[PDB]
Amino acid sequence: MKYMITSKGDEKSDLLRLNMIAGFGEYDMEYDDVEPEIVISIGGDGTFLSAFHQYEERLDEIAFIGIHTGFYADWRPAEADKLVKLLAKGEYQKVSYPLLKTTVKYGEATYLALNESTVKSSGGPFVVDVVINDIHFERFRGDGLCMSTPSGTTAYNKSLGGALMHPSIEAMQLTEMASINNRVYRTIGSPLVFPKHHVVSLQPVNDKDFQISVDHLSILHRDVQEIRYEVSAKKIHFARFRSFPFWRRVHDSFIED
Amino acid sequence: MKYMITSKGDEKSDLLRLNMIAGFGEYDMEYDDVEPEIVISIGGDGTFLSAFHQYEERLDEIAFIGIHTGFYADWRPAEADKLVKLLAKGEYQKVSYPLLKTTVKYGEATYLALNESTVKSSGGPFVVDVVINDIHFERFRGDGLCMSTPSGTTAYNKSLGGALMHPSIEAMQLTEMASINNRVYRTIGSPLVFPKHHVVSLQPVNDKDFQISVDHLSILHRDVQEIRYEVSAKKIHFARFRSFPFWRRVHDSFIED
Amino acid sequence: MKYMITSKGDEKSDLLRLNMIAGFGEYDMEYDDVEPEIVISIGGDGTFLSAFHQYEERLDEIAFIGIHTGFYADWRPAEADKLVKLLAKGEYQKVSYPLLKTTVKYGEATYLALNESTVKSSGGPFVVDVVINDIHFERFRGDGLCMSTPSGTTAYNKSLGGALMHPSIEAMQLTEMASINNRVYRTIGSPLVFPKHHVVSLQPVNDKDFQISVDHLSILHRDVQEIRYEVSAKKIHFARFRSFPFWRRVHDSFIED
Amino acid sequence: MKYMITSKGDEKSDLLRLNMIAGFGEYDMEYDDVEPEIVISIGGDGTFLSAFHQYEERLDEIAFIGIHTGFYADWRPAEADKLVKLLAKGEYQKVSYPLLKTTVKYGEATYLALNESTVKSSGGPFVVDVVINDIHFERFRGDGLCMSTPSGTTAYNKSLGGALMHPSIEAMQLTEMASINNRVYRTIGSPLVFPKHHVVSLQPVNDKDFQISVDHLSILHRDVQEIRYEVSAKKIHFARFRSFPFWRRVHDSFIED
Ligand SMILES: Nc1ncnc2c1ncn2[C@@H]1O[C@H](CNCCC#Cc2nc3c(N)ncnc3n2[C@@H]2O[C@H](CO)[C@@H](O)[C@H]2O)[C@@H](O)[C@H]1O
Ligand SMILES: Nc1ncnc2c1ncn2[C@@H]1O[C@H](CNCCC#Cc2nc3c(N)ncnc3n2[C@@H]2O[C@H](CO)[C@@H](O)[C@H]2O)[C@@H](O)[C@H]1O
Ligand SMILES: Nc1ncnc2c1ncn2[C@@H]1O[C@H](CNCCC#Cc2nc3c(N)ncnc3n2[C@@H]2O[C@H](CO)[C@@H](O)[C@H]2O)[C@@H](O)[C@H]1O
Ligand SMILES: Nc1ncnc2c1ncn2[C@@H]1O[C@H](CNCCC#Cc2nc3c(N)ncnc3n2[C@@H]2O[C@H](CO)[C@@H](O)[C@H]2O)[C@@H](O)[C@H]1O
Repeated sequence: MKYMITSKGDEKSDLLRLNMIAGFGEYDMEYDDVEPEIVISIGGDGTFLSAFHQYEERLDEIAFIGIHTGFYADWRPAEADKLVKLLAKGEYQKVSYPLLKTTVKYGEATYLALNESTVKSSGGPFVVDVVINDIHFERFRGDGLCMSTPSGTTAYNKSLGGALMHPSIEAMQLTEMASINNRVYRTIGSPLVFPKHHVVSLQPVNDKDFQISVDHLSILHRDVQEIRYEVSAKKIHFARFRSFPFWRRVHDSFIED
Repeated sequence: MKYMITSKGDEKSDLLRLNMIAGFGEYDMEYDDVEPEIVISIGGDGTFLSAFHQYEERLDEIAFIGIHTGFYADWRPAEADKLVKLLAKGEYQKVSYPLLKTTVKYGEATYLALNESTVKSSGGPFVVDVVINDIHFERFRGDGLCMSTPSGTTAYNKSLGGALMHPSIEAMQLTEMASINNRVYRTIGSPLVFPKHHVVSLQPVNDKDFQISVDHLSILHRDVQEIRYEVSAKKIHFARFRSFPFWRRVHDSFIED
Repeated sequence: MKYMITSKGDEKSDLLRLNMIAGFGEYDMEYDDVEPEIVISIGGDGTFLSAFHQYEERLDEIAFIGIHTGFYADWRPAEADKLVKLLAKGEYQKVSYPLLKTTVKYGEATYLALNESTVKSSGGPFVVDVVINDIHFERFRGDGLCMSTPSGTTAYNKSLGGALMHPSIEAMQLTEMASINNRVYRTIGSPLVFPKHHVVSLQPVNDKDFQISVDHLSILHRDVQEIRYEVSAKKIHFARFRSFPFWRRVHDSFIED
Repeated sequence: MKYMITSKGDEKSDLLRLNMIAGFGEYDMEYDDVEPEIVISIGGDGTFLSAFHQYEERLDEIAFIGIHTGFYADWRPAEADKLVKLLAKGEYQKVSYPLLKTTVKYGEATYLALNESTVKSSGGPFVVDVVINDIHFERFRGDGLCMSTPSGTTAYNKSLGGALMHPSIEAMQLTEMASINNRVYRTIGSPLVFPKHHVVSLQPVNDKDFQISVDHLSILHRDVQEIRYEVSAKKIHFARFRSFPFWRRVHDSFIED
């Protein structure tokens, strides 16, 4: 079928990409980086993220495969030829992970996150009111906030004390970054896990400029009126050719491998 | 309909229970603590837990209401007469929360938890292997482990650094109690959120005696071979007469009220 | 004696400053903001920090007093006239708190911190090697690091999970900011408390530009070769007119007041 | 000089102890387990703790050496003969670490801790008032409290989120065990580091029976009126024959070795 391969850019990944394309030339596989049905990422998780955002507008028409040269990449380089044959056969199972939708309104722009989306200030102190489903939950003071996807809970979310979360759970998790808690300032302190259809809105208090990140992209937004977080209706689809449970790759990435 | 009322036992709750029974006598309400269709709890969360476990074998035939004299109790004492009329009218919406199933096998006994279930040792050091869906995830060394329900995430789970979790998410959360992490001993460190159909099994390493708790009940189990945690097929049903969102009562219980 | 008063700049603090100067005019007190022996700060902790850094080169010749209009400010506005008389009498006890010395070398500039000093990157990822007394302790990957004074442990340090620390202990505390811990990346995770004469050196790995903060001042340093942290030989002296223990003001600021 | 050797009891440590005694027989070394001037511990940290408590009443007359068969034990088994010669020469430097004093009053018994001392309840809920230097600081509700020595900060204290602490700092650290924090219950949350001459007193609220631990010893105390924690006037003396900094053995025990 139609496919393309992205590369980390280093010498090891470029030649591995060339060898796979040559192997695909022995099958009925058409290279097409405009409308690929399979997107193969050769590199680290950052390479996989760049591949996801490159084709973030054809998610319901693409299955992703990562090659580790790696949390999202679940294929070793020595298994590259076996992946070529299995991918050429065309018999695989489709696994879908939830995504996070971020909406920024001024006085709007929407983004899509596979890992997480964070909010910080433009230099000054970070103060926002957290509104959950039109209900004011807290006034947050600290460094920032992090809204994570299920697969992203093992990333930035994990470093902030968040809980690890199985991707079969369509939900999002919010965690704090060095929150201020005293006699007057008070936040929940604990990570919050929100289901679908729940909308978390961050509203400015004084400063209206925020440094907002979506995965590896970070932009300084000015004159912000609202940042809306909610579980996206879009999902990322993975092409899986063998059993690799989520808790097993969590074990291999943090326990031992 | 059929109903019963349990009381904290103090003077304030006993007379409040008597006044509600007298008010129910003015309607077509039959008191029956054997097969009640409505179980009213008058007291704290501990009183509500005792009421839940008293009728834990007729959950699919009971709706619970708590009166705060209180996380589960969402009614003030001054609103008691209004609750009598609304309950007498019989028009309310049913809200269901997930529960936790605990299975203990020797060389079996099953329990049901509304808050959480924890495992500790019988005095010696606590060492168990954590097996997730027949896959060995880690070997835990520390004080103990806590498997929490969604509504219980704000209880013992919250004190252990766990994430707060909306009850619409049918799942369970596991957290650590003073885990040992060094060059040789290593655990995930982070809370784990497990969906339905996922089974978490704790298996002994040396000592086989464990102090196991289910909500307020704590028993010393001897010659233990396996402790199995999984989201229960049973659910607790609440009788709700007005909108009281989960994040609002989280706000009222921890932020301000 | 010689003295000066700094103000938060708002209407409440400016007129309070004018009333105290008029009260000092009834005594043998000479106003001198060039060589003051007493520096009175009227405002919040930020106002107190600005006053400290304004006279950070005459610390061994100045005693500080804060008026809360407030962790460092231990005087209420209604007690202003009583403070004028006691300060005019000249009989008070001197209390000294340790300070933090920060040295930045390029390819040097030194700073003095009353609260803490933090290091972040200039946009890219933050990776430094932590060298304790010429011994490589760890390679840190995350958001940043925070080296705090004893009195600053209740500030930014507290939000990062650090321990609260009595100012009689001449030492400094280092805490992590969202550290990365997996199979390959590994840090100590725990706050580190260093005594006097211990030198903690942060050395760059790839990027050499860092956003370094000292209390409220934050500057982007370029071509950095080493950031050295150590307990300063300089100490800040407070003028205390009544018993106000450190744990009592910790209680009043976080427990209840 | 006078000396004795304790053993872990296993086959590896017993024969190693026999070989060292035979090597000591070639020098002017008298074995005496009643009044030894050098106490050699062969085993783990638990073996070292048992050796410390065995001679806890002659600390100012004993230097300790640990052999790892190990945080306190800073000698490898293959270096045993070199230790025999150096110990026989008698030229070594003395390193002293602070200790923790625990006093329990009823309606008194004192203990000495090298690692830490913890308080839990006898089954019921744990509620105590924390009084720092005759000043009520907080009312603690949770699982328990842990008062640690500087060298013990890397032990139980580290698992509870406490800060690591250099032993040159004569002080003690208190940490919480699953503290309850809501709208009504509120604790400091953060670890507390207390200098010398500071007394921390835990006073009962309802239940007066507590399970108190001192290192590996744990006893159920009944009718308790006060538990007093303070830095002990006694210190443990180590016999050091080579440079092994505290942060280096922290690195070797948690980072890599
Ligand atoms: N202070 C901090 N602590 C921790 N992470 C921080 C962080 N600040 C930022 N981030 C992460 O940086 C990413 C920016 N692009 C980096 C590419 C990536 C990635 C990634 N995804 C996952 C995942 N889904 N599950 C588990 N591990 C994952 N990783 C690994 O995290 C490490 C990051 O280099 C590498 O090992 C990665 O393989 C962002 O999306 C934030 O998630
Ligand atoms: N060390 C610790 N820290 C924190 N909790 C611990 C704890 N050790 C034990 N437990 C809890 O004790 C319960 C034993 N019966 C107590 C009755 C109860 C309850 C309860 N349920 C919830 C809930 N679902 N959401 C939010 N708050 C809740 N509460 C409040 O928690 C406080 C407990 O007294 C009271 O305010 C309760 O109202 C157990 O089930 C453990 O959950
Ligand atoms: N993410 C975060 N979380 C927590 N603190 C952060 C933070 N980021 C930055 N900072 C602090 O900001 C200060 C920058 N100038 C603010 C003026 C100040 C102050 C101050 N000193 C102390 C103290 N010594 N003990 C206890 N409370 C203190 N406070 C209070 O902390 C609150 C800060 O507004 C106010 O209540 C202050 O009264 C810096 O020095 C960082 O210490
Ligand atoms: N839940 C928990 N988490 C963590 N520690 C807990 C714990 N509950 C209890 N304890 C510790 O158990 C000790 C009871 N006797 C065990 C013998 C011992 C020891 C010891 N001392 C230190 C030290 N000074 N610095 C760094 N590591 C140390 N170790 C290591 O800690 C591990 C304990 O087996 C072993 O690796 C030991 O080598 C007690 O004193 C509590 O300190």
